[PDB]
Amino acid sequence: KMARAGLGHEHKPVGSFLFAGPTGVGKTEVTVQLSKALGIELLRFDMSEYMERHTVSRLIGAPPGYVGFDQGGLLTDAVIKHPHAVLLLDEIEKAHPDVFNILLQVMDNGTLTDNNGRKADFRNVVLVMTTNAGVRETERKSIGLIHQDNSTDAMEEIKKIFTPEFRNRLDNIIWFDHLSTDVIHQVVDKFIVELQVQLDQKGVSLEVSQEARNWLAEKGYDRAMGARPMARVIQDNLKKPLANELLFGSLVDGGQVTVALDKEKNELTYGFQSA
Amino acid sequence: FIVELQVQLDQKGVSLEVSQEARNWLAEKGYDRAMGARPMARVIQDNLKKPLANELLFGSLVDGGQVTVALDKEKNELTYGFQ
Amino acid sequence: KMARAGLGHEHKPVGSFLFAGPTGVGKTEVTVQLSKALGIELLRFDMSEYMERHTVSRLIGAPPGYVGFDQGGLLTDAVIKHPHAVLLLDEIEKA
Amino acid sequence: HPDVFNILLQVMDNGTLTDNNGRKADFRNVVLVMTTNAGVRETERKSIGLIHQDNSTDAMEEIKKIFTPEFRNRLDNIIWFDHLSTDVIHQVVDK
Amino acid sequence: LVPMVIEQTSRGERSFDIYSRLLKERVIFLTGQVEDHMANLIVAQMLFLEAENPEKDIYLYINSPGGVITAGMSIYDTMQFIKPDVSTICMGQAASMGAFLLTAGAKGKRFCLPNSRVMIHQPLGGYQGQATDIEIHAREILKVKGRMNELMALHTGQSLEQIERDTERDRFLSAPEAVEYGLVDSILTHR
Amino acid sequence: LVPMVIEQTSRGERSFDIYSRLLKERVIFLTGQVEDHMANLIVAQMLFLEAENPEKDIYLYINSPGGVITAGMSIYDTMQFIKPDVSTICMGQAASMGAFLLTAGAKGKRFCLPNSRVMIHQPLGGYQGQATDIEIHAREILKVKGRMNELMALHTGQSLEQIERDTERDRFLSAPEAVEYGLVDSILTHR
Amino acid sequence: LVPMVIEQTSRGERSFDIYSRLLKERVIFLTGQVEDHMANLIVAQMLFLEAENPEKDIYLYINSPGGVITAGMSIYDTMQFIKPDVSTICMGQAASMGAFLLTAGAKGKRFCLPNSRVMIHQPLGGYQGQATDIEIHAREILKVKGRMNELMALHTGQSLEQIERDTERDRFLSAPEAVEYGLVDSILTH
Amino acid sequence: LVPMVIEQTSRGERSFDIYSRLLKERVIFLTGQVEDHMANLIVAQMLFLEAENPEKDIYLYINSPGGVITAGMSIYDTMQFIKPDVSTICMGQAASMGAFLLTAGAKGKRFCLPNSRVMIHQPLGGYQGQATDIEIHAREILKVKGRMNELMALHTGQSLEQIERDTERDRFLSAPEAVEYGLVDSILTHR
Ligand SMILES: Nc1ncnc2c1ncn2[C@@H]1O[C@H](COP(=O)(O)OP(=O)(O)OP(O)(O)=S)[C@@H](O)[C@H]1O
Repeated sequence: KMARAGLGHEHKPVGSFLFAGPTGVGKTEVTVQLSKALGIELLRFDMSEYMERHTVSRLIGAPPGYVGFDQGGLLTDAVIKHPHAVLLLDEIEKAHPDVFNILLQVMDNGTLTDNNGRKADFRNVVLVMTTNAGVRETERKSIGLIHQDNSTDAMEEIKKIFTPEFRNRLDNIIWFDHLSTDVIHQVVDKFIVELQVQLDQKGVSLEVSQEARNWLAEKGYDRAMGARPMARVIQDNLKKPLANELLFGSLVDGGQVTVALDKEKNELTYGFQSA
Repeated sequence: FIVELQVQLDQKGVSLEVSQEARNWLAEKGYDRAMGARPMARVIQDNLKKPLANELLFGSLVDGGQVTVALDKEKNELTYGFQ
Repeated sequence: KMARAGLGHEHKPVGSFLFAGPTGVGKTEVTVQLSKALGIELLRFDMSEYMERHTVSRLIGAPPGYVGFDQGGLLTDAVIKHPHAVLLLDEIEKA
Repeated sequence: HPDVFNILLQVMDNGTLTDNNGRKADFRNVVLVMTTNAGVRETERKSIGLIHQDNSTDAMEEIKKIFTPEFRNRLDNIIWFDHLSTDVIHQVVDK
Repeated sequence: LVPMVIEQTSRGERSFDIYSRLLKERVIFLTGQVEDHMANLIVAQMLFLEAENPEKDIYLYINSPGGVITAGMSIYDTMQFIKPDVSTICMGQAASMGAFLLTAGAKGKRFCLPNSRVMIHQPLGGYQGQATDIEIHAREILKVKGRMNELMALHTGQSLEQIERDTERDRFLSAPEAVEYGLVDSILTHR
Repeated sequence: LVPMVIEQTSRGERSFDIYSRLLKERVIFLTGQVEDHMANLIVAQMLFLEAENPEKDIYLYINSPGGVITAGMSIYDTMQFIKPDVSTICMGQAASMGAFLLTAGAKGKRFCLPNSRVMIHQPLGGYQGQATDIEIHAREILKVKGRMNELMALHTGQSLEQIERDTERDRFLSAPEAVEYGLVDSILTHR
Repeated sequence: LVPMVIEQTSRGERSFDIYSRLLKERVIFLTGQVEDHMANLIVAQMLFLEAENPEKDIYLYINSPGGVITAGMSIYDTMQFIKPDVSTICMGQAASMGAFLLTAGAKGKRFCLPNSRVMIHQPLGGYQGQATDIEIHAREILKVKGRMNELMALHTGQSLEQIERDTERDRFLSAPEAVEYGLVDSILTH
Repeated sequence: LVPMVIEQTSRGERSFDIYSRLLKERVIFLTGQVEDHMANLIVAQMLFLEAENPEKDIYLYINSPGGVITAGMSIYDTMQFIKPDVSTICMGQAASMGAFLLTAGAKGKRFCLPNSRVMIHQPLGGYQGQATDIEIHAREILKVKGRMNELMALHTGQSLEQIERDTERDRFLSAPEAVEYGLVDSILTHR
């Protein structure tokens, strides 16, 4: 909102954002929606690969070829290609401290200089970061005869992992609240709905019991991994059994499918009708 | 610093008046012996620029072009009047 | 003033000065407040980044037959590009 | 080099690739498979004790580091291979 | 000697003593006869933990076979003014000072193991000197015994007369008996 | 002096003591007479190992001549509490307390060296004081004797009545005889 | 052995002893019989803290069972000399010399734990030798006795005659009772 | 156990013991009975400081109850020999040897705490054996007493006869009296 009003230094970047918590906390969702709402191309660079001298050179260097002079800095040229594009960074804790220092430079002056001589302006790009320090500490159990909760404040982790100047230049520390069980139940419905629409084209109709959605939710979703395992859990559980029948069996024609669980054995029971 | 902020607002069309007592309060918090005058830029940035920007886009500032800065003795926090 | 008057060093820089004082007292601002007044370019290098032996090669460039030969030295490129400018070195002690 | 992963990434997502001639290749019909030797690494050395202790390698630790995350996520399943059992080895003898 | 233990951190590998790593997890070990020298170390550990994270609770194991009356109160006094709850899981054995420290733990956090033995006897001290000095000393040391019963009564919840009768002579209580008397609570023993 | 051993870690060379390096492999040495201070180290070692990897099993090499019963109980109580199976490999000698810990190990993981010798006897304790104090103090000794027989008999599997007669006097059991008695599952004659 | 507690700093992690870590927070711990070497350690710690931050107050935990009278005076004089107020905290038994350091603490910040006890007694020592030598030594301890009572009375504010009466005979004072005497300003609620 | 303290430098943090950190500021500490080993350390500290900065003054804190005269002579010789002016501050108490070193401080920089006590007396050295040996030893001790009295007279400024009368027997002296006597220039005043 500050940038739109215009009561700010021109060189200072449009916005500074931060994200904390487990992997898959809607960093892609909010960023994609934010980019869509602002009509700016979404540009995402992953710090997870920047863990070696060759890889860290990629920000301002040209890994594809030394002979190649047009590409220059891959991260830098991305800003040049799209002036308004948002820059999404993830798992920055992994990256070396020296790489993180260059980020501080651009944040202060709002400009960068490539090795080839190109100059990039950060006045038109918003920079957001994602951190997953919380999962590592909380999962660990205290070394005691009686265990204790090891959850820690996200802000505490940002302070230790990053230098004080980074927080000072940063406008504010933003901590995203953790996922809720109600959202996970809705997420399960969305995947089934996605699978449902895909089956309707082939002519197969799938019906899922409300209890079945809850059953997958407990085992699938994980606190440390967020909603990432639930997605994978829905694919193997539902696509694999029907797949055999679709090629040969009752579901070759008609496509009548029913999904239910048995409380006694606590296992999903699949009913196939030739129809 | 207030002159710089006032000059920036003047171009936008808003006039800012800061109480003399308010300037003294900002000086003590912004200036630190070990850090010298380094935090004064951040204090002025967060405290004054952020609230004014909200009204500039929509509020009293967009319609009236007037703003004022005051200090609350009981709360020891700056109070801004928008007109 | 002596440099313009013709009494400046023939081969040395116009002036070499070291500012030792508390941080935030205006040492850095004198450098950026003199370039604007003089209307000349400002060259600023972060000495803190150059905290290891390998970093010095960045300013002068890597020798022939190495990855960095293609990329010119940061300091040499900046001064050649801007012969008349103000060179600002901050946190020199950490260098 | 990792450059190839970009070609595989484009091939996997788009399902087509363009060469210098510019002809379009159909990758939908072809099935792409790869073999990596990262899994060969194992802790052969036994525990320092009177009784040996089994050692389990971290799941896909080397595979995760060597390959990029976006490329790895695109892969449907990172299939693993377990060490051949003694009973299984007997079957191989017959072959 | 203390074996070194490696704790993995994002910054890198770090080495700590076995006692040091446990302290990092708010675990304090009380061993041997209580004394001013050892008590100060326990007090120092408690103060450090409070400043590090007052929200998280502290733990204090008790394996002492006795101690000094003055030294034990210093540990007890520290627990009162520090916000973190000082859990008291007795290990192996307890005594006059150990039991006082063991029961001193916050209600619901105090615990004891099955084979641990909790001995509770009245404080005993010996002094010699002038008749006038002994008389004043005798009343004051006796006052400390009364103070222990009053403090013991609060945690145990029994009347000062009951504790005085039980503590008049040396008493040995089994772990189930100790739980019934209010000194400690049973461990969860679930994994 | 304890020798230093180097670990060929990929990140960097790690310097360790002979005991520390073995501790990293879940190996603990119960060497010397049982005591409050030495027992505390074993308890700290077990806690660290359990937290690091509760799935893996812990090993205990007992080469001690026995000692204070109360200190040993801490090791016994912690051995069962922690999830990792506490393997007990008697080496050289096993006294009454050392033997008690040997049986405490998880069933199927107790072993004795071919020439290891075990010894089991009743706890020896004495008290001096007023007649009333000796009676109550003596009563706890007999009560503890019953407790050791009950716990020892459970792991060993021998009847309670047989344990009392055998425990009355010193009983030296050779390594093969220990397997017959039930103290250890088998003997590690060779690899 | 003493545990080693790491510190968190922007540059990195530094390992410190439990005593050294508390010293970083202007916390000093006093324990054991007072000695020349022990007293010098406390004096050195106080001087270092004063130089680090004169404005920030220092804290002292006294659990002394008594010791050399002369050694204790060094701590008292250093405490008075240093600008920061010393918040003496009686966490355990305090003898005549230990109690004097507690009273020596700057007024308004003295504290005593509820269950801790403070014993005050006259300085006592024994010298053997010629009749002339004992008299010289007797005068010194007699002179020192007046000095201790006078200085203790000044900090506490109690009458010098009254404190001398209590000091000559061994006496114990509870933490609530000590507040009435004026040795400590108030007890710590929590 | 001596606590460590960190001093900030441009390069980074530097860890030094409390004694060494104060030694960096030219503050030497004298403690305990004087002896050859402790005296060797004191003179070593003085020589190191002289090379670092000859102009700056050295501060010796004397808190010794007396020691061997021979070791003290080394400290006295070094203090006078070094160009830096040594400022001797009597902490707690100063005995015959401690007072002698305190008086040896450069004029204008000697101080005594208000509660410090200075005691001066003749040497107590003695020898036993054959009459011939005692006679030679007896002659030597008088020379040290005469030399010590003459040296004390020079710094204090009193006459040789006066010093002999004061040192014939133990003469305990108060801190304010020392200023009048001339041992120290003036008392240190608290803020
Ligand atoms: N005499 C002065 N008059 C006006 N502003 C001053 C004066 N002295 C210092 N400042 C201000 O102090 C702030 C920092 O001074 P610098 O010397 O630039 O220190 P610095 O550590 O480089 O600061 P940063 O860049 O804000 S971290 C700037 O806002 C200066 O304008």
